[PDB]
Amino acid sequence: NPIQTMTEVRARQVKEMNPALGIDCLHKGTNDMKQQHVIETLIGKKQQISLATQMVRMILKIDDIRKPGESEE
Amino acid sequence: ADEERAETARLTSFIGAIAIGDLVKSTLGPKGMDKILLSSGRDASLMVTNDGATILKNIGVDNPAAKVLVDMSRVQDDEVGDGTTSVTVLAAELLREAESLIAKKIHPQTIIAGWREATKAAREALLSSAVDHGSDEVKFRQDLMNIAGTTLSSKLLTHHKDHFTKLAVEAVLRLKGSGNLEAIHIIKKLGGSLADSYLDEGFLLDKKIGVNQPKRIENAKILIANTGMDTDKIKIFGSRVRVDSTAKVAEIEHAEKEKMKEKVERILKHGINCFINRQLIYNYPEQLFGAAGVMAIEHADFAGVERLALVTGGEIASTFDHPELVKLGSCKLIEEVMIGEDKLIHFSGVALGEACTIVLRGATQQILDEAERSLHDALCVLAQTVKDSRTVYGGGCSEMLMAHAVTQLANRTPGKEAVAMESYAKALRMLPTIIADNAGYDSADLVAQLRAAHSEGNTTAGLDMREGTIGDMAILGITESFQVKRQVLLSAAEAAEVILRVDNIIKA
Amino acid sequence: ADEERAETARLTSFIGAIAIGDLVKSTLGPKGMDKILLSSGRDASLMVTNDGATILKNIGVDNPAAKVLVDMSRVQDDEVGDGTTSVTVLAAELLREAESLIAKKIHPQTIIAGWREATKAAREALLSSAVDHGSDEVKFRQDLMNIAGTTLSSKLLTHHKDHFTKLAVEAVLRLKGSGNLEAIHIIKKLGGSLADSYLDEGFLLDKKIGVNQPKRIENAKILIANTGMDTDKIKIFGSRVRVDSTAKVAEIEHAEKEKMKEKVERILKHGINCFINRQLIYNYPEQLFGAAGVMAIEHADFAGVERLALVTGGEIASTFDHPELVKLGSCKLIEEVMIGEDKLIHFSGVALGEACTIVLRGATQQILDEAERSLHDALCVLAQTVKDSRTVYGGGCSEMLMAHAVTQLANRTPGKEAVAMESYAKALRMLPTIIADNAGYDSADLVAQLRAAHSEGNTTAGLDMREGTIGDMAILGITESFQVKRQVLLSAAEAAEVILRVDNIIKAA
Amino acid sequence: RDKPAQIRFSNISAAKAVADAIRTSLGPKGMDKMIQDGKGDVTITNDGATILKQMQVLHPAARMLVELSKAQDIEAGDGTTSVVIIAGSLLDSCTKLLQKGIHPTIISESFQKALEKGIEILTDMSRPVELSDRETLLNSATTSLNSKVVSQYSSLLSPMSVNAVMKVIDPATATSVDLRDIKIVKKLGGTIDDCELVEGLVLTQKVSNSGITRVEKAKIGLIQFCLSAPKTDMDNQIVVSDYAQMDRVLREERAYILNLVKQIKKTGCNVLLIQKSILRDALSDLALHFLNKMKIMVIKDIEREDIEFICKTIGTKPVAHIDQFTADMLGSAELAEEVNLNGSGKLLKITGCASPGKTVTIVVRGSNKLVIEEAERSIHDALCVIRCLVKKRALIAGGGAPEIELALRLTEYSRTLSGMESYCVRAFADAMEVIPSTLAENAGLNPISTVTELRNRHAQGEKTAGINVRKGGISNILEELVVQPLLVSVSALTLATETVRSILKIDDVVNTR
Repeated sequence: NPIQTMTEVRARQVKEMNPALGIDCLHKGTNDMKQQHVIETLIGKKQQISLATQMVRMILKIDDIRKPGESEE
Repeated sequence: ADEERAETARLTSFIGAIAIGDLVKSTLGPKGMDKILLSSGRDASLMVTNDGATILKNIGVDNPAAKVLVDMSRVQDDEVGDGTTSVTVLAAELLREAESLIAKKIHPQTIIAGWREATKAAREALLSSAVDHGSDEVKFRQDLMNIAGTTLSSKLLTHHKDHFTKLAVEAVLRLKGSGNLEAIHIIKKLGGSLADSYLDEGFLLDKKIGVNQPKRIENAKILIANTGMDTDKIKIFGSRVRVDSTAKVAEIEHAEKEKMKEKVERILKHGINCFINRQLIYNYPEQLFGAAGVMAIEHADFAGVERLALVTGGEIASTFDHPELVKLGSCKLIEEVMIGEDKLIHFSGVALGEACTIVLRGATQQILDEAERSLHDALCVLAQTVKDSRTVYGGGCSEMLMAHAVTQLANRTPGKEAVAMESYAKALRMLPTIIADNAGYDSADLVAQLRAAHSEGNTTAGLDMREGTIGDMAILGITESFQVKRQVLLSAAEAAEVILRVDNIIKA
Repeated sequence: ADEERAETARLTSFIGAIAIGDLVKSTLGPKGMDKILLSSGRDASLMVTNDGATILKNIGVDNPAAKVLVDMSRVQDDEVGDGTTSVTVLAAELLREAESLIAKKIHPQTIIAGWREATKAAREALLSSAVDHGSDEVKFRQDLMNIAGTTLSSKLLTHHKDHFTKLAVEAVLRLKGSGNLEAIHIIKKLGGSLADSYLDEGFLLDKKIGVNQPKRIENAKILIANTGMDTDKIKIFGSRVRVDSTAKVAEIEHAEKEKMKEKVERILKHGINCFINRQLIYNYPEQLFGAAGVMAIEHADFAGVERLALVTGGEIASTFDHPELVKLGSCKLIEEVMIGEDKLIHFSGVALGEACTIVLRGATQQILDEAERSLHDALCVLAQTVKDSRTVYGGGCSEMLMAHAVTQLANRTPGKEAVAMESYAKALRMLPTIIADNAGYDSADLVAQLRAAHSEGNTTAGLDMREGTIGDMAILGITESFQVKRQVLLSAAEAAEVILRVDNIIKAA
Repeated sequence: RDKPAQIRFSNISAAKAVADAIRTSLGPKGMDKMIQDGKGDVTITNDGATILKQMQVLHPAARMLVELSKAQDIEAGDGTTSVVIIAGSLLDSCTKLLQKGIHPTIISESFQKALEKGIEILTDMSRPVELSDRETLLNSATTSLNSKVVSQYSSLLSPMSVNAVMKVIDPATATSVDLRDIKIVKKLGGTIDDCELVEGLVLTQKVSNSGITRVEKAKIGLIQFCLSAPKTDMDNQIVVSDYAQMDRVLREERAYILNLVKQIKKTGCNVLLIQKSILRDALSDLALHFLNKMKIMVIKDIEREDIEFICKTIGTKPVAHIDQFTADMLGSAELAEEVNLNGSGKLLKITGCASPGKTVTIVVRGSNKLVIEEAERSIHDALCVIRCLVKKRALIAGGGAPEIELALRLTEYSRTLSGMESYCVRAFADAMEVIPSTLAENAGLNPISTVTELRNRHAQGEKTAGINVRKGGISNILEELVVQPLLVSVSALTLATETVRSILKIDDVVNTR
């Protein structure tokens, strides 16, 4: 379950910080990320945060919602 | 006439019973969902329900299969106790799996015999899992507290539950078997106590005593009679005609006042200072009784009186012309007490033995009625535990165990009913899935693991699904008696089968 | 163009798969009900089959999930042989049971992950249901017989089936200690009777040259070669084409004539009596061979010419790169005989006596072609049953035993994996119910009885769909190999889990 | 099935949509209603509180709103409109969570956990005033008066309320003092100046003629008997068929009654109060005029309220027929006063009554029927505000400003709680911030801009400040005269949490046949 598993990890965020303890990513009964052995680059995850934010900044720019009916051709 | 043909009759039979089924399934088991019944077609109100009795009766049946089941289950609640929710939910769950069978094309008799032989397997496995916990009588008391505790909760009561666990256990235990509306008489009134109930020593009666009739009787000897005047007594010299013109309308009314005085002298002859009549008179007739000195206490209960009669050796029976016809009951004082903030005439002189009177105090009438029905089902389950002091661990733990045993036999034993024995097993496990998602545990995961554990011999651990967790049922106390469950299972299988048998409905 | 979200994708996927599962559930097994093949997009002519494999190729499908089923079916045909239809039905069944789990609240991964653990348990069960048989020559004969007869009926041909089963098992029997098919030639050839069939103990080229050339050689010496005469394999002795004249057309025809003859001489210099050529032999070198004392066979096959080279003990020339410098083959006798209304060339005294040719004799072309394929699927089976000489009890007997194995596991478990175990057992069990309809005997009675046996532990009663009752299996003419079955179980599952996993179906059509 | 999914979505849609309309509360906002009824009558309404109690609905989910207001009045008597609007916030929470895939039973659980934490934080921010101390009570009473219609009759009203509640009071912080003991009577005549607090029990009734006891000494009468006289309840052998014969029967009937009322006076009666329901005609219509002569008070067809108060407070019990003489179970008394005041009004005061240490009565006076109405509402709220302190003390921000304040403190407590329930409560913190927003929104045009802005100004002030909701401006809200009792906002949360939770609980259609 998505709610249940999210709730599990969030508990260990208050109990301890900078965790090697995320959700399962080998489809296991246990939940870690040291024993699920998923590692990303710090820059790699960092680059995601920038990019997502980015998308929002691009759609905001102009106010040209005007279309002649040409807007996806 | 109207003829509803072979497929269609069976379809009406399945949806109708499923819909009524889903109403009582929320309250059933540990705390999950409740019903709040919505009334608009009789009258416009909302009602707070938790008892299956209220939910099922109050909503009509206009689907012909649905009628049969609500009648069988309601009677089971009286006898067995907690037969309203239990019988209806399982009967509904079985029809769902019939629906499957039939589209596939299995004949209705394969289904009927598979379910039935599978009920015999469940019953045999429930006996296996059930073991004594009444081998010392003090240990027996404790066994009864658990069983009682389970019934009471998941029915809305504020603090009346906490008393009732101990209450019901005391009442049943001392009496040994039988009914227990004779070993604890339920007088319901409102008081200044928000949700408290206590054991009265005596019988207490609601109604203020005013006028010249004195509020304190000393040296009561009670003459028991179950009939009396409504407000006017007819007799040999009581019969007259005095009305035939318009002024003669007041003169007969004068005359009726006189007829009240004639009834007073009837008791005066006996010399029995406390006369009980079961019906109420008015304030004006009361002055005559009190004046004479043979006091009338009106609005009396049969249940109260019966409480006094048993200890004193009196008799509850009508006929009076002398007091030698009907044996006397005794109390010392019948003194006006105020309990709550409501003024009561309280009979005190004898205490306990074969009967107590229990006085409940709330502030809403709904709370008293609700409380009685919760309690009622409990007292019935505890009645059966005196006979067979076996107890079997539930919460949904029982229902999976019997189902495991029915799945094992479902493979081996039959020649064509295999599919149907399994369907019977899966329907018992439907009840523990529904409660899982109310709790915040995964239905699928719960039914598929612990079932093997408890069957192998960890009968203690069972389903605690008011938290969505595996807990000990010997220590947490989510255990009900052997008897109550055996009989509701029997009932529910028969009830489904009856309507499953029906392949044409003719309406004339 | 359209992005099909995970649920919507599931339904298209399911319905794709199921539409296909109905056709192949009917075709299934020896009493299975036929299909009508309809040629679509071009005409609307018809043929009747009972082969599940053929349904897919002839009649295609535009459902994305159903295309996975087609790819899967291809793999059975070659590698295993039989089981092309047997797989396709189980895979559709696995998905059917999947439907109720996606609906409930249960995610696709839950169903996948628990069927992987279940496949491992089912395999362990396939080993248990697999009893060794055909270790000794007597038993070994009995062992090939059962599997081979199964295959033909299920892929169509059930009339003349028994005669072909005797020749096919004998063919594999000669090899001994290897699963060759690289010596067992399969020749399907017009002429003969549908009843008669022949196994020559040697090698047989069905190509002939008339009675106008030598064909009687005693103590034969074989050259295997690929020699052009008009194709013009290298070792040219002709000319380049050039145009300089208006009579130059005449010059080319002559130049080819010296070419044909100079190559005849180089062949001749080997010292041989039998010359085999994959390529054409022109009218001019043909006559020059008949005079030299050398046998001429033209239009030899790419399979047979090569395969011939191994058995007899020759070696191929490989595009005529060896004009005198390649080692010979040898046979005791070369006889021309008439088998049917045909003239055959019979190599006998072949060096490796492993080699045999199975010659199929048709008298209806429709039968002769379908027969070649069905018998090839059967020989694929036969040769894997050399590597491991064991059978499982077929008929629905194994399917129930895998189902049951997985049912006992299912019971133990209460986790996320446990869910799918209930689904998986049901899926395996749902195959004999199909076999039960094919029998024409009601499913519920038989399958329930069968179920009962295997719980207690028995693989010595199966479903006889050839008696319509629950019967003994004691390695009868209705068991299946271990070889076919392991692969069929593995692929059905593997296909279904790929269909589950694809729910982000983007169709751009 | 499909019956549980669709019912929850519509019922929640249907209350919430009405709650959106209804949320125009505090100050002048929305546009008036002149209402053409479903029965064809013209009705005009103003004030949020008065509407909600009156509201006539038949949608089961919307009925919850009607009754929510009534419970609030009985415990607090403050915040009657407030409790509904914040309940509509909780409904707003319930949809967003269904889409997320959080089950309905879970959303019920979270309401309890939202309640438990929230009320504790309300008690934290609150400054704990004493419930027996007059000065702080006097400030608080001004707050409620000045927020209602009065602004000049406020002067008179603040001190009478501190005195009234003082009579009933019990020292504790436990639940005591009620409007089952605070008796509220109207009287035509007097003015808002002349309103009178009698520490005993005074009953509202109508007394025949003017010319009756206004002096000390009384035996308070609670009777349940009809007279015996000719053509009443005693025998007559004179049967009428004439106007003349009619005249005789009535003359001898009234005559015997003139004797009877002397035995009533012998008792000490200067007050007699007749039962509600007859036993023939009760004391006859002739008896009442004769009683008036003895100097003894009347009321036949007595209201329900009087019968409850007399018996409880003074211990007054029914008495035997007069020919048989009165039983003397009547309570003690010493005043029979017919209150006339500026030429109008008929009233009974009972002074020197026995008491259980409770029961005050305030008499509400006004020279015109509307002018009585103006005293009446304003006093009701001023009595009730001081009342709320005895039941449970302290002062927090008023106007519903601590529900906005509570939102900031409460988000933090959800995150660190880190349950299933955390998400439900966090989402409710954001919903309590919509209440000044939604209020304004409906009135006009241009909604969006102002709506976001009011939440910024309140939030940024922190845990001790925000925008006021009775003056505007970012200033300290915890004590500044924009206060209400602890009881009002805790009670409001509590009532809301129960009623809303119930919508989530049902499954499948239900309709009694």
